[PDB]
Amino acid sequence: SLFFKSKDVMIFNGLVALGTVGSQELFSVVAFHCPCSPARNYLYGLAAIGVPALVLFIIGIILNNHTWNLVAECQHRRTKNCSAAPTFLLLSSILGRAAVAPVTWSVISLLRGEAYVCALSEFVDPSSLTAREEHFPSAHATEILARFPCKENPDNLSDFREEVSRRLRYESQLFGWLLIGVVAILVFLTKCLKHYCSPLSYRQEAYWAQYRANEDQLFQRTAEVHSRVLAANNVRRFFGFVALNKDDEELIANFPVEGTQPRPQWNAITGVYLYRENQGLPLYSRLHKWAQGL
Amino acid sequence: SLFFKSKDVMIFNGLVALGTVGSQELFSVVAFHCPCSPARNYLYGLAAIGVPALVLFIIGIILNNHTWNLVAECQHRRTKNCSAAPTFLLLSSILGRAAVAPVTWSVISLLRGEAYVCALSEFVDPSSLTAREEHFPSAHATEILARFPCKENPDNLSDFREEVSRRLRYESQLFGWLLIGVVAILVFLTKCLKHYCSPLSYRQEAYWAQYRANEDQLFQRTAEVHSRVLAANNVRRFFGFVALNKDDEELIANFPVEGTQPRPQWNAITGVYLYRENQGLPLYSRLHKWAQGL
Amino acid sequence: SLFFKSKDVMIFNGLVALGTVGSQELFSVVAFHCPCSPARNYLYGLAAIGVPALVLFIIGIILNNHTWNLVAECQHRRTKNCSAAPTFLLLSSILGRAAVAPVTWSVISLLRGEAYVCALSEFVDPSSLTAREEHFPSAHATEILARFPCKENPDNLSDFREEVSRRLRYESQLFGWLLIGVVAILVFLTKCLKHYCSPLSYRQEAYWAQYRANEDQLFQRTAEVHSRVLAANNVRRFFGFVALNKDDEELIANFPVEGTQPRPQWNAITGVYLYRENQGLPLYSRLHKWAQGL
Amino acid sequence: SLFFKSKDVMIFNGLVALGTVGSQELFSVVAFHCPCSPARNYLYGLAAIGVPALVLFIIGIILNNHTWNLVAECQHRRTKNCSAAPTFLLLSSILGRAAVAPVTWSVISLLRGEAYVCALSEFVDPSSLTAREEHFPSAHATEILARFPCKENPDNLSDFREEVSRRLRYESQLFGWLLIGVVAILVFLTKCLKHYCSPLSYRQEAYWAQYRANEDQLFQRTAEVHSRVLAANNVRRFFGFVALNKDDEELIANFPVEGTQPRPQWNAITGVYLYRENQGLPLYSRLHKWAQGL
Amino acid sequence: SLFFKSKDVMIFNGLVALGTVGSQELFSVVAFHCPCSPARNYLYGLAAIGVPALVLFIIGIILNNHTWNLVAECQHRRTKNCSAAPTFLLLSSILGRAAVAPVTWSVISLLRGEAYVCALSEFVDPSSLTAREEHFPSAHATEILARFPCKENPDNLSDFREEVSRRLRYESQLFGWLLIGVVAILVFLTKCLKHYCSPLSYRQEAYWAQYRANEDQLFQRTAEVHSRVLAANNVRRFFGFVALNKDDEELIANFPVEGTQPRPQWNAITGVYLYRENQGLPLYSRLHKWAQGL
Amino acid sequence: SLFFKSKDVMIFNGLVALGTVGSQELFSVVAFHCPCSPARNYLYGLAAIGVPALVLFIIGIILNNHTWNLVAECQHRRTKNCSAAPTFLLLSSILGRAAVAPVTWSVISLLRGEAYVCALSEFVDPSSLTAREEHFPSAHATEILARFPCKENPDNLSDFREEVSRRLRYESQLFGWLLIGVVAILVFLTKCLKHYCSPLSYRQEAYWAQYRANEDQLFQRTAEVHSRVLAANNVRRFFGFVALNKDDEELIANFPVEGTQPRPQWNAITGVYLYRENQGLPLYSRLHKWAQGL
Repeated sequence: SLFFKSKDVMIFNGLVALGTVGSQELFSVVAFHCPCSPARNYLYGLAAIGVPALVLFIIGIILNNHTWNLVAECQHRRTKNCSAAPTFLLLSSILGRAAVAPVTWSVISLLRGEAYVCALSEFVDPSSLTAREEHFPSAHATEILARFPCKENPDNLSDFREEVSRRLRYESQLFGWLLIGVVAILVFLTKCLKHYCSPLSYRQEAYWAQYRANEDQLFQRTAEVHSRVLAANNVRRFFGFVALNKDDEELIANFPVEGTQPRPQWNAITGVYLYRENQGLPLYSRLHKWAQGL
Repeated sequence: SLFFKSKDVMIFNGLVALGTVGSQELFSVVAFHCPCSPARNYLYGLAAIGVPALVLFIIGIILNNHTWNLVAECQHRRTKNCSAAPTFLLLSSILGRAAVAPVTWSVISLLRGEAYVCALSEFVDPSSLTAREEHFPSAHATEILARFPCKENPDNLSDFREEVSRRLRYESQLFGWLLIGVVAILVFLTKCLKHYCSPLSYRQEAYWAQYRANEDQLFQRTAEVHSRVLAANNVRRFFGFVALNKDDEELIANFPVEGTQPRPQWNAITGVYLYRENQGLPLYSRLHKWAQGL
Repeated sequence: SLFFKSKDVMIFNGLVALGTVGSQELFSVVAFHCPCSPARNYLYGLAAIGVPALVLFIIGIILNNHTWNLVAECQHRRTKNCSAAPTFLLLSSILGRAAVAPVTWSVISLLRGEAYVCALSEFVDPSSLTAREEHFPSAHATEILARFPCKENPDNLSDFREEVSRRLRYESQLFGWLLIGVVAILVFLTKCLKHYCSPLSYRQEAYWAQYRANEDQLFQRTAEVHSRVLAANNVRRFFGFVALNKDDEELIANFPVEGTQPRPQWNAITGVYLYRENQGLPLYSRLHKWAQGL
Repeated sequence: SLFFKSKDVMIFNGLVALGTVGSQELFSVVAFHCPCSPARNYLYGLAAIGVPALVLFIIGIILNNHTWNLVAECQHRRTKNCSAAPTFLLLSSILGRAAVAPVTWSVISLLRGEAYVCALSEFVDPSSLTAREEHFPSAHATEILARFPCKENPDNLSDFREEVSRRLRYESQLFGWLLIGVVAILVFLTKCLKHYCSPLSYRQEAYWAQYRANEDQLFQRTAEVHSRVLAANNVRRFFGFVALNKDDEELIANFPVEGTQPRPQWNAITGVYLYRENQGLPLYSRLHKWAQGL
Repeated sequence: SLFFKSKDVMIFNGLVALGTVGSQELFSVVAFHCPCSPARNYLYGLAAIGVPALVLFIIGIILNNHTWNLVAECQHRRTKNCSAAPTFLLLSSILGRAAVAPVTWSVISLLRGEAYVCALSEFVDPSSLTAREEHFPSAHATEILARFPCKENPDNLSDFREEVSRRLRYESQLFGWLLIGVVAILVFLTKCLKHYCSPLSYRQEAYWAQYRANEDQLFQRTAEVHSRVLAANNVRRFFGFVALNKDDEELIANFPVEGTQPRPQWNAITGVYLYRENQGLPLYSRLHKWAQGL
Repeated sequence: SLFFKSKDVMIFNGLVALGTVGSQELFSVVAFHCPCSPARNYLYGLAAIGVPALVLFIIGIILNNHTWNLVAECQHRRTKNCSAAPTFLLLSSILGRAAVAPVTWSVISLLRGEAYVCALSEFVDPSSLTAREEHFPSAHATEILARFPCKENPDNLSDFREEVSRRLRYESQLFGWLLIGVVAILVFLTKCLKHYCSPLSYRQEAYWAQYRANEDQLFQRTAEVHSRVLAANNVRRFFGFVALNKDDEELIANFPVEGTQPRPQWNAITGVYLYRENQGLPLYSRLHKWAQGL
């Protein structure tokens, strides 16, 4: 019922309430708990921020199929068929669509500010503090500094703690805003240099994107159907018949197989594609190049 | 279910409640937290206001397709085919539809007033304050001035703090109203000079806008359909058949392809368009000029 | 779902509640905050009232298409074809339908009274105050006068502050009522002089208004349809076919184009119209005059 | 959805609640705030009552089409074709249907009483007060009298203030009841003198009223339809076709136009009508007289 | 939606709640506020009771069509065609159906009692009071008597005030019950003398009442329809066609007009009717007498 | 919607709540308020009880049609055609069906008891009181007795007041129970003497009652229909046609009239009926006797 409720929603008030309960339970298990101790809390900030960043970056590399297209190119093409510049352009596209989510996580965590007050409480220079009389034993300076983000200052130092909290939350949100700013201008310049340094136009690149979406969707659908009819042929060879549904019996009726496709042909349609043109007409994928090659 | 709920709404009370909860969570992560410290809070006001301004400005440049039409003109036209004046008119249209949203953000943030009291608390001249007895150490003047927007004044200076808060909130809302005023008269004069300095009439310009909307919509639809039938041809060449839906089988029935269109033809229909006329009859796009050119 | 919910409403209790929440958020960002300071609060009253007045006036000029009809007349007619008196009558109609909304805003803001107590607290003569013993340092007269609308008077002067608040709120609501009175009699005399100084009758002017509404609606509809069929012709010339809907395929079936209409013909049907008569029969628009001219 | 909800109501509890909220907001902006000051509060009572009276009177003159019939008679008839007595009878009918609403407003405001206590607090003779010991400085008599309706009397004078409030609220409600009484007997005598001094009977006058309603409704409907078919003819002459709806295509099918009607004919059917009879048979409008005149 | 909701009710709990809110607002503006002052409160009781009585009496005379039948008889019959006795019987019927509502208002106001305690507090003889020790300055007797209905007696005179309130509320409710009693026996004797002094029977008078209801309803319906077809004839003579609905096109199909009916014929069917008989058969209206007269 | 909601009820909880609110408002205006004063409260009890009794008795005489049958018999029969004994039997039937409702009102008011304690507080002998020490000034005896039902006794006499309240409420409820007892045995003996002294049987009297109900219902229905077709004939003679509904057009189709029925025939079927028999067969009404008489 996952695709059913995600496509056609049962009651969205109760759905948002159950999502709030699950978000309460999951955000409780990932809630930031600062170790109010020196040399220990920047390590926790680095772990609890950069590790979900690295996880989301890894996930973005995994789910991108251009990763496996490039790894298949270097795997079976195996002779630098695509050179260092198409490999660099493909890697840039992959790393960008990957680094969407860790940048968004690190920006939200910087605008939250909590990891940065926790990570830099101990590095705050005690002489630079204001709004009270300076009360800092130089032996226990870094420890009572690092104990600030848990609100565990003495009440004699609550004004000092509010000053350090506001200053480091400022530096956190400033780093977060300058990060989302440079990420926005980076996104802008990558789009501009992509449109400027593409050989084909932008309307043809939109047609190419529509082709690649249609071809991957049609290929997954007919690969599922072709594999189902091949499985039905083998199963019928075993038992003498196949228990098919009505739709599956329609599939066996419409689309017959004598056999599947050879491995070099599957290798020919796989890999990274770099926009060839056969006799002036464009080819938009390796499957398209292979189909025109016959 | 995004397009489904956005086109046909499930219960709008619960929808507005879940939108209020998401707005609470997202506006909590972007809430203005003033660093009550000198030389530090105008930098935060500038970041937390001008960076969402720059982000929305960048987004407005990105989503405008006239940006990519102009970049395609300077890319493949490559010889100043459209001169500096059509480039200037196109750039003015792009920068205007971009700067809709940062101007609206900066106006809302100026009418909020919080960024401006935060950014200019430290610049308030202490001798210009009234409604109390003047209590300002000239050594600690700027710091206790800059600590005002957090309501962290001493209670001996609460009247002073209310005076500075009202004065700088006045200057904020005055800047916001004069900004929305000059933006309104700027919008008015750009529309008047566009209508005065267009060669064609305003009813024909409305017809041209309707043509451009119809042509981009029809072109995206038939580019998706043409790419789908080309993908089905390549997929059928691979497997021997295509798993099509009923609508997709209707698309393969109606619209056949022998091949796609060459890259110079895609280049011919792309770029910025400057209203030519072929033999007295008007042409309204590069696609229209190309179709009449055959 | 904007036109759908605006034409057929989902639950109006929740709709009015979400409208109250949005009105709370938007009226919070435009709420009148008086700068209780001399020489500063009438500037804020003038800005926060006359700037939404000027914005609504500009918007009323923009959305009125008679503005662009007059600008097209002076643009391409370019020789005072319509003289100073038809230009004056058209400008009067435009400025009236524009100044509906700033007059309504300034009347609501005057009947609210808050901008006027804020703007004229400092100009109240201190000797003219009653209902208490006169307590005004002549050095700090204007400042403690201007601090009245924030309810920031001393408690020794609360009776004085209530007296000035009631007097200036009186002058505000009196100005608002005399404004809506002179606007009502102005509306009455403009309607009477329009009906007295029109050459044609009032039933024929009602027929003319119905014609202009029907002609603009029919012209926008068939301009959208004609542009869609022209776009489909160009798109079919590009790809070989068009992905049309069923309704769009009906439109291509019914209404063919060979070509669009020339620019002087579009110029002929555009501009301001001043009720000509061809051979005794009336013509009600430039499109009607152009169609009879063939 | 205005005509849809006004003709077929969505939930009337929520509708009455949203009407109560809008009535709270609009009646808050027009709420009577008495300036408790002499020579100032009768001016406010006169403004805040007689100005909505004058506005509703102006609106009643505007929306009455007999106003424009009479102005068209004096405009193009231009020689006193209808004499001073039909002009006086028509003006009496117009001013009566206009003065329905200001009389109802002034009666509701007099029965409210608040404008009258506010307007006449200062004119109350201080020696005529009872129910307490007379405590009135003759220098500050009128001011402390005029400050009564805000309940701003001293507590030594609360009995005096209740006495003046009850006496002037009596005179207010007495004026309101005598006003609605003389308006009722005025309505009665106007109806009686209309029925006594009409030349035709009252059943024929009811038939005449039904004719005028049917003729104005049928004329507006067929003027909209005739203007729509004329607009479609001009639009088809421009583009080559018209994008009509199904109902509009039925209208072009049923009702053709060759041309519209001349301006003297439109003048002939417009104006005030005074019940002629052609050869003993009655004529009930200028359109009826014109149609029989052919 | 007035006739729709009045004929088929939307939710009657919310309808009764909105009626209670409107009754709260309208009964607040007409609530009895006694002027606790001598020579002033009986004038207010007389106004606030006898003026809604006179208004409802006037309204009952207006809405009764026998009023206009009698005024048409004395208008165009103009020679005492119906004598003083049929005029007296018709006037008695009119004044009775008129005086239904003021009698009901004055009875409800007398049983409320508030107008009578207010109107006669000052006339209560102070020596006739009991249940306390007599405490009345003979100078201030009438004023402290007249101040009783506002509960503004001294607490030394609260027993006196309760005694006068109960005595005058007794005389109020006694007057109200004797009024509704004599009105009931008046209604009974008018019905008995009507049935005794009618020339025709009571079953025939019930048939006559059913005829008059059917004839007025059928006459209003066919007068509306006949006026609509005459209006359509004149409108078609103007434009060339009429925009009719489907029902209206059925009306033009079924019922044609060549012309309307002359004014003496309309005079013949109008007026008061006094039961003639033509050749032994009864005639039940002037329309029936006119139709038999042909 | 009165007959619609009374025949098919909208929600009966809200209906009973609105009936409770209307009963609160109407029973508040008729609530018993005892004048606690001697020689004054029995007059109020007599008015407030016997006047609704007399009103309901008058209403029961009015709505009974046998009243008008008897008045028509003495009117046009005019010679004692029905003698003193049928007149006495008819009058007994009329006065009984009339006096259903005043007896029920006076019984409910006697069982309420409030009118009787109020009416007889002053007549209670002061020496007959018990349960306390006798405290009655013989000068102020009757007044302090009559002030008992308002609970306005002194607290020294609260036991005396409870004793008189219980004794007179006893005499009230005893009078009410003996009244409903003698009314029940009166109803029983009237039914027994009616069945014993009727000439015809009780099954035939039940058939006669069913005949009279069917004949009055059928006569009212066909009198309405016959009057409607006569009205349509006269209306068609006026205008040339009648605007009939579909049901009314069916009525004109089915039932034609040439003329109505003469006045002596209407007199023949009206009056009181005393069970004649024509040639041994029974006649059950004057209409039946008249129809057999032809």
